Amino acid sequence: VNAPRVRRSVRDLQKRYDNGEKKPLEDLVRAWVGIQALPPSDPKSFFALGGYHGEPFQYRKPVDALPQDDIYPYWGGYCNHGNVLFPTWHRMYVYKLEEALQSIVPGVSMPFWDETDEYTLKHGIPSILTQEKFELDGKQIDNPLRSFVLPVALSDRLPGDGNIYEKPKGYVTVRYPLSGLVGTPEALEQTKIHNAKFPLPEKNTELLNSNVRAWLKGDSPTPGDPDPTRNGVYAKYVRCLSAPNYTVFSNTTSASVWNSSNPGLVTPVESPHNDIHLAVGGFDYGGDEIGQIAGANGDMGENNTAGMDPIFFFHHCNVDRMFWVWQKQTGHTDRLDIIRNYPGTNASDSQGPTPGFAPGESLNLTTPLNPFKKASGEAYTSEDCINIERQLGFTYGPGSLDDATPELKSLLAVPSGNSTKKLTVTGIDRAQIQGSFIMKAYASVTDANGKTREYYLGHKSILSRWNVVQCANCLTHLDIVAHFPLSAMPADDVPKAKFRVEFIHRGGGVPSAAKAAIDKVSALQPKFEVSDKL
Amino acid sequence: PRVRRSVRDLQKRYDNGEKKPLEDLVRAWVGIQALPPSDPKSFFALGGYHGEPFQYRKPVDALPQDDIYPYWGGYCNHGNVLFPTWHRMYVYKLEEALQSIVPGVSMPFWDETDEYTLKHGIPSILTQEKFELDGKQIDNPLRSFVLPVALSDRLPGDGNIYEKPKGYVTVRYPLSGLVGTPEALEQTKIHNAKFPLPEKNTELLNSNVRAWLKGDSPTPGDPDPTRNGVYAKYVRCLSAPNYTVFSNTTSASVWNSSNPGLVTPVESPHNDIHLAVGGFDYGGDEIGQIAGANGDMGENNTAGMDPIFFFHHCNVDRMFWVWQKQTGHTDRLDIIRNYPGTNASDSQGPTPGFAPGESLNLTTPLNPFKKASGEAYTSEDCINIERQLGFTYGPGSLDDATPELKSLLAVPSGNSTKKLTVTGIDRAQIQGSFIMKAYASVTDANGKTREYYLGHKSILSRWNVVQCANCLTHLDIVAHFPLSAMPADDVPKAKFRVEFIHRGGGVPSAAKAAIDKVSALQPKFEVS
Ligand SMILES: [Cu+2]
Ligand SMILES: [Cu+2]
Ligand SMILES: [Cu+2]
Ligand SMILES: [Cu+2]
Ligand SMILES: [O]
Ligand SMILES: [O]
Repeated sequence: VNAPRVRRSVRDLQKRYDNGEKKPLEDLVRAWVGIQALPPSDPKSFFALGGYHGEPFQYRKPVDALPQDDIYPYWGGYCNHGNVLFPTWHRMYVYKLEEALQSIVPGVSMPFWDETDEYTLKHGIPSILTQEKFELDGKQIDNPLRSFVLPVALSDRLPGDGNIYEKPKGYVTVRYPLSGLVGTPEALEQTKIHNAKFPLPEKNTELLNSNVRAWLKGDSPTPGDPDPTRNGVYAKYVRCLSAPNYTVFSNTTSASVWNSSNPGLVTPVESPHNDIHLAVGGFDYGGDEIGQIAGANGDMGENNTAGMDPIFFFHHCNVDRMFWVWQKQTGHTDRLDIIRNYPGTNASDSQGPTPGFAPGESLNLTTPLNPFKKASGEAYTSEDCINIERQLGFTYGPGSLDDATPELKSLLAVPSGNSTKKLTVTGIDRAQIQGSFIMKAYASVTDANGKTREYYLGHKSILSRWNVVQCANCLTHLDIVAHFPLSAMPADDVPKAKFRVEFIHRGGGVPSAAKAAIDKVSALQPKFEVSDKL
Repeated sequence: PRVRRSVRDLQKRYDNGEKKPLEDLVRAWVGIQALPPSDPKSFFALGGYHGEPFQYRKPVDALPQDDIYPYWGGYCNHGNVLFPTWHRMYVYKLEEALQSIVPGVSMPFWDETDEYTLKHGIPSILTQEKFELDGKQIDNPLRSFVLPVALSDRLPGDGNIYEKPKGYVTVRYPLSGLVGTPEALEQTKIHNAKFPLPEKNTELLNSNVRAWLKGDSPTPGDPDPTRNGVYAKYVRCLSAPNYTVFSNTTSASVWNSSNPGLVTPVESPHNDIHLAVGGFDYGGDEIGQIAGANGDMGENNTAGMDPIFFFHHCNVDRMFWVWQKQTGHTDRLDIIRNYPGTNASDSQGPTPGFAPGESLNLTTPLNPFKKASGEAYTSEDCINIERQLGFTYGPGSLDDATPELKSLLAVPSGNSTKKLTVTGIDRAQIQGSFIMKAYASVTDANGKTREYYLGHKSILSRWNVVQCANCLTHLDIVAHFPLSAMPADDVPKAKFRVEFIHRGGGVPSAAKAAIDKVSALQPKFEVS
């Protein structure tokens, strides 16, 4: 009805400030200072809001206690992942934090970190999100956006017990290349050793910016034009805008099954999203190695405490913008549909049921997006946030990838004579894993002379969670199934290829769980299968 | 019939030229500490049997606060009639491992009540840093033990106060060894920085051990054990009327609520020594409520990992043998059926393989100890140590009842023969061992006031890791104290009080709540 508020690019707000129009950036900072200073029992404090995502958890004590053959994974946070509520839940999450910012500074808008604009590709994260200080009211302050100090502890307050979920009062959030897993003596010990290697704030920010550029590129970042390859996060965000329906656009579970039953490759918005979390939250895009431990256990790297890092919301505002662009480019600004009973539409899927959900329960456009409530006191659903302009009163200003162009079509195109086929990787066995991990796929072909060529087929980011489990035997058993284009390779070379996957993982984040990560990830033989041509 | 001797005796003999006894003892201890953790004669396995590493009952651990009950994941029996005979077997079984290394070797006893200990504390051979074996300097294996593997539940993502890393060294008063959470380790680091010198620490410990034995601050001349010290309590225990109440604190407590006078079970002074070596200052209630020196011996969790546990328990067995001799129970023991102390639910709760409500008797198996035939040992197998186990106790303190020992426990002419019962401390939460000290003040109409110390009670207990806020063990505290220190006409004027020394929840985040509860307690006082 009324003209939408305009969510704008954070980079654009910083440029306006750089040139003397400071009010916009100052309002945003002032709002963030205000929500960070509200008491933690207030539903609009940053601590409460960040706490909605993951920890502090609610538990299912009778489930935690089940034996190995009976137990099933569940999520003690409210956030929806690996399921069709991913986009809409996070839409409301961002909106709800924005309602909180507005309680400090009326009519302020939550901007977006435009992750795929020219600035980010060439320089990484805008410095307003990383810098130490800000000038507000002619006083220097700590930048509330670089990190957040916990006002109370994340703790289950169980007598005698400490675990890797737990984080003390005064804990400050960290990003790559630092670690902040501290709830057991060994985690804390490993964190202190790891962080001793990275003592200089300015160098740390350079490393982070450079990691973000490499992830976006899909290779080590070149000076000049940025040149995104077809494997990077840039390409993956472009791909997601072509996902053919909301179900497979929405989440990794739906997309995986779609990719096993349809020709070609769809990419859910959740995928490139996952990448940004891992880059910012402690995974080096890295390279060609057999395997690697990501010891930077940053808050953004797992779902447990990512919501306590302010950058979570700048990122997720960009993910919401991509969701809105997909709605516009595909005709879904006013309606969504979900394939009934498709993988991704069950509470049991992926992370498992959120508080108050039961195993087997169906997720649909009617499902409560807990804990978000309308003025009525009634639970928001997906049906309430399809159209951000008509139902929520805001829109997205201009930014990268608004428009389907020819330049973008071709970046996704199979070069002529290169393979149109896809690789399916299944090491369906084990999956007894602690924290997030990356799968990187390679093909090597040895010609007649004995000269080996390596083809990099791409990455897959599994954004997961830290786990505390009551039996030494069963953590949470999972199908490894991953698809990769073979478009990096000449079509006729596919039959001569020897495939491998490099896992990059947390390896427990500890020294008592790094002897079943060198020798149990190395005693896992993936199966590889190659489809028909298109 | 092999003889077990005073270790002070073996040490005198060493300093006078005769070294093979002490050298054989040390060699055997080096031997069993060097065996691998998976060998059931390794010291790690043997110390493991007592307490941690635990076997759990996960369905019980998940019970709600109204349904949960305490149980013990170690094999040791405590607060029940198998306390004396289970520990008898336990020491015997560690002697067998020592014999694995050095055939025919005998496990001595720390004679806690000899003249040396009253005046100088622990024999230095148990505290010395170093020892001469085969004209080489080795680390003294009796001083402490280094864990060859972690005490760990090996639960991914979890760490609790039960857990101690590989390379952990055992510690005594005045040091703390609770390290399984970041909080406990940090407090341990801060507490231990207050006690940085090993020589001073050894002095502090010897002085606390003397003060416990005496029952007041140690005097520099002759020892002068009061009626309230651990000396007196060991003496009182040799008069226990029957095995049932000799054997454990649950039986003796109900006996003392139901009969005139006071009995002392051998488990009681035994608890005293644990807390003395394991972190409690006898004088601690002049300073504060919290005993921060969380040493292995001070709780049942890891006490068995500290070598001195076996020298002490060798003396506890001695006292049980002596009680047997002096009361003619060398060959037969009796259990009052269904008396408190005869149930697996009593005190620490059931050991592995026992069920709530299950009876305990002389046929009950003393797990995990098994004969050459693979059959489980029972209390029937170990009543006469000479006849069935093949060893005796050499001479040492207290083995004869005498006029001097009778006049120590006896009420000064004109003093009260009555007794004080302290209760009204219903449903307290247990985290670690604690001590009660009772006092009386009397004020005349003219306004003069005298102060009386009535004595102490040591509750040897455990660390507890729970799955809910209010899911700790609950305990009714009941404690009985003699009134012998008071003149009889002051008793009706008296105002009684108790002081507690406790662990404060084990960690700083649990301390203020613990202190508030204890300070709030309004105990009831009852005079017989
Ligand atoms: Cu999320
Ligand atoms: Cu996210
Ligand atoms: Cu014991
Ligand atoms: Cu003991
Ligand atoms: O997320
Ligand atoms: O004990």
